[PDB]
Amino acid sequence: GLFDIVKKIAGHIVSSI
Amino acid sequence: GLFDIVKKIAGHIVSSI
Amino acid sequence: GLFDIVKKIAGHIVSSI
Amino acid sequence: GLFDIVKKIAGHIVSSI
Amino acid sequence: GLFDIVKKIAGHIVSSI
Amino acid sequence: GLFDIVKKIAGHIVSSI
Amino acid sequence: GLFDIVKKIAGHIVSSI
Amino acid sequence: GLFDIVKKIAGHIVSSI
Amino acid sequence: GLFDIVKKIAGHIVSSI
Amino acid sequence: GLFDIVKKIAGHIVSSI
Amino acid sequence: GLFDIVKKIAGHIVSSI
Amino acid sequence: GLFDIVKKIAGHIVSSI
Amino acid sequence: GLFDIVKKIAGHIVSSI
Amino acid sequence: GLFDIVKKIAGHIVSSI
Amino acid sequence: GLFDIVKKIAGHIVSSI
Amino acid sequence: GLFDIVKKIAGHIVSSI
Amino acid sequence: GLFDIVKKIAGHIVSSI
Amino acid sequence: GLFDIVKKIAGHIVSSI
Repeated sequence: GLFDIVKKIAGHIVSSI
Repeated sequence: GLFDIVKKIAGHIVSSI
Repeated sequence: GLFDIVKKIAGHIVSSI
Repeated sequence: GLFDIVKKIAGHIVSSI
Repeated sequence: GLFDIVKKIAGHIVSSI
Repeated sequence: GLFDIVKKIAGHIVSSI
Repeated sequence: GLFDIVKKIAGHIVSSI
Repeated sequence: GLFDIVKKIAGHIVSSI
Repeated sequence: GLFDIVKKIAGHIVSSI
Repeated sequence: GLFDIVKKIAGHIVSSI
Repeated sequence: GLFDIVKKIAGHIVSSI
Repeated sequence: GLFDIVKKIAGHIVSSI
Repeated sequence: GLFDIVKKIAGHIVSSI
Repeated sequence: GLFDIVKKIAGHIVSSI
Repeated sequence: GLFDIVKKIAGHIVSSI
Repeated sequence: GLFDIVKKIAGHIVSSI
Repeated sequence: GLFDIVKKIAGHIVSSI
Repeated sequence: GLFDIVKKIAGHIVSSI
């Protein structure tokens, strides 16, 4: 079992829940 | 089992739930 | 079992819950 | 549910942008 | 639920941006 | 639930930005 | 509406025996 | 609304026996 | 609303026996 | 305008929401 | 305007919300 | 405007919220 | 009774009972 | 009774009972 | 009774009962 | 890597969720 | 790596959540 | 690495959450 997760973001306004 | 997930985003406004 | 998680962000305003 | 990625949502949502 | 990534949400949400 | 990453949310949320 | 009866439910609801 | 009855529920609700 | 009855619940609620 | 509302429940075991 | 509201519940075991 | 509200519950065991 | 009412609403998203 | 009422509302998101 | 009322509201997000 | 899981339920009325 | 898990429930009325 | 877990419940009315 192995997970390799990459999440890259960029922006003037960044929102998330 | 192996996961290789890449998520790249860019924008003036970025929203997500 | 192994997890390799990388989360990189950049922005003028960054919000999260 | 083994070795699995799960994302769920349930309700009343409202998004403006 | 073994070796698993879980994200859940349940309710009344409101997002402005 | 073993070897697992869990994130949960439940309620009334309001986000302005 | 002036004279009203309002009743709302929103989310993950369970009723078990 | 002027004369009202309001009743709201929002979230993860459980009723078990 | 002027004459009102308001009743709200929001969160993780449990009722068990 | 009258509102005549009646709810009745009976049983050895009851779960209500 | 009258509101005549009645709720009745009876049982050996009860769970209510 | 009158509000005539009545709630009655009876049982060997009760859980209420 | 006598009811004289005026309502003006403006918005991207609107909900009215 | 006599009711004289005025309401003005403005916003990206609005909820009114 | 006699009711004379005025309401003015402005905002990105609004909730009114 | 070895795992042994046993889950066992017995009754007149049963609910698994 | 070795694991042993046992879960065992018995009754007239049962609820697992 | 070795683990032994035992969970055991018995009764007329049972709730596991």
